Amino acid sequence: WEIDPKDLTFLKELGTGQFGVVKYGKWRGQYDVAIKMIKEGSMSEDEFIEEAKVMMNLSHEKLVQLYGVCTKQRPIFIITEYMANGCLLNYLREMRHRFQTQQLLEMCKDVCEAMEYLESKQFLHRDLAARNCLVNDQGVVKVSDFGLSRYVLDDEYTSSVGSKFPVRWSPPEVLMYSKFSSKSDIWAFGVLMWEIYSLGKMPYERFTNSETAEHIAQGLRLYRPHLASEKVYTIMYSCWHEKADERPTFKILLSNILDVMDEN
Ligand SMILES: Cc1c(NC(=O)c2ccc(C(C)(C)C)cc2)cccc1-c1cc(Nc2ccc(C(=O)N3CCOCC3)cn2)c(=O)n(C)c1
Repeated sequence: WEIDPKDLTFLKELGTGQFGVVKYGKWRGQYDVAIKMIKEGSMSEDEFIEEAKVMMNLSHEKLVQLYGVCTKQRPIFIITEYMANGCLLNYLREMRHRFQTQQLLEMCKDVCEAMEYLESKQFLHRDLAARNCLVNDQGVVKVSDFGLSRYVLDDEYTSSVGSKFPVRWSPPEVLMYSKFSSKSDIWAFGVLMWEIYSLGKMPYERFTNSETAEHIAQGLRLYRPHLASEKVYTIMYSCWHEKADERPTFKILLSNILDVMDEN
């Protein structure tokens, strides 16, 4: 979907991300959207454009939809669904004292439903984390910016020893071999569950990235957050099997989460 930029009305600055400035606006004066203005040199643009239709056809209630692109111009735009409460990481930290544990589990279910859909399309997120989930005006969590890490032009992000690489969300086979798969998204989802139940703490805080890599390679795992029941912790821990083929699928994880909800 090539969106006509004449149909976009820019309204507010939303800050800066890995591709530069993002704005809040409207499409045809009615629909709320976010507009990424892709900073020159920040993205493998020809590669993204050549391959972008698959990402737009990803359609699920728990994904932040990629509505379309503007490519007849410089800089190019990526137009997405707008989420009024911003990223999950900040939402957890700002509302820390108000969450009931049932709401935390509901957040995990939201993300797991999105990831099961992506899994069913054999589409990898590659940077799943609370910072890359967003929250709408009714508290629904949705997964954002799935697949875009592949187009980043930034050595500090693409190198596993770079300061921006998502080391704390990465399984050993990503850290050692750059082997991304459905099972590396599974690992990251476990860390995301830990972020949710810790109410937005940094995983492996006070460890550097390389200390984190060193110690998870030797079997160090994140502790059980106080608000996670043992059943919940068993689910997130199952995502962190050293061997990728011993990790569940998102279909299994979703069944596990629903069973806890039913038992609750
Ligand atoms: C998403 C985003 C970015 N990252 C990126 O592009 C980006 C690019 C690439 C990657 C990888 C390739 C590395 C994976 C990751 C991220 C940067 C900047 C913006 C947004 C953003 C904010 C929204 N939404 C709101 C809404 C409200 C507020 C807010 O200020 N508050 C919330 C309520 O309480 C008061 C304060 C803030 N953001 C919203 O909907 N989308 C769709 C988007």
